[PDB]
Amino acid sequence: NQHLCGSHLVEALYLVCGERGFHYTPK
Amino acid sequence: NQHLCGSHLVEALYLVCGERGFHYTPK
Amino acid sequence: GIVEQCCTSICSLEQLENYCN
Amino acid sequence: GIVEQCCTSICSLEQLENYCN
Repeated sequence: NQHLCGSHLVEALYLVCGERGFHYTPK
Repeated sequence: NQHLCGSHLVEALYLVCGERGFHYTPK
Repeated sequence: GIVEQCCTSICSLEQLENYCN
Repeated sequence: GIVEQCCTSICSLEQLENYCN
């Protein structure tokens, strides 16, 4: 795998989660 | 403005929300 | 939802920011 | 958090999917 940061991490969540959507919470 | 869909919408939320993060919930 | 307000329709920053945590 | 698990460290699909709704 890769480190996934920032917009790449968001985009990965977008693709993987599909119609479910997701929560992105730094901190 | 523009229509914002899919990965572009996610990316806009990423930029605007910053350290707060966001919830992306289709449906 | 956000898709309805920002993808099907057009949304401003105010509406987009409603989805920040 | 997700940044710690996927950005600072490396995360798999299982962990990434924990953040789906």
